[PDB]
Amino acid sequence: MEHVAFGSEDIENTLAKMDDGQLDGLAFGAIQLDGDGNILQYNAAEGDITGRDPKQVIGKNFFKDVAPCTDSPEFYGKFKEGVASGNLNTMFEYTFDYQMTPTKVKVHMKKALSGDSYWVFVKRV
Repeated sequence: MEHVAFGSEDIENTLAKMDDGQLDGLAFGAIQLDGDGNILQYNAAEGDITGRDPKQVIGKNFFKDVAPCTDSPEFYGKFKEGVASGNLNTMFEYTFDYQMTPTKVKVHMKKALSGDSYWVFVKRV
């Protein structure tokens, strides 16, 4: 698999080199979002946690379409304050419960080395 630890201080440098294929070798869920929350990349481990098919959710809006349970001040609110600011680095526990067995996760959101893109990293707790 691809050798990077969840929560590493330089994760955004490591992931800058990865295409879709390599992203699927990570030990944790990874989603790349634009500044509006649209999904640009979604890896296999994320699909394993949530049941979503990665190919199919690319292009959908994470907050409006895919993950309405995250449309709250505690998740989306943190994201949109990060985008507006141009900096984002926060880690918190959350429960994902939309059309799925409720599943408790650790979430890490971090601004990418790109441009106007943002990472959401997910693992089970």
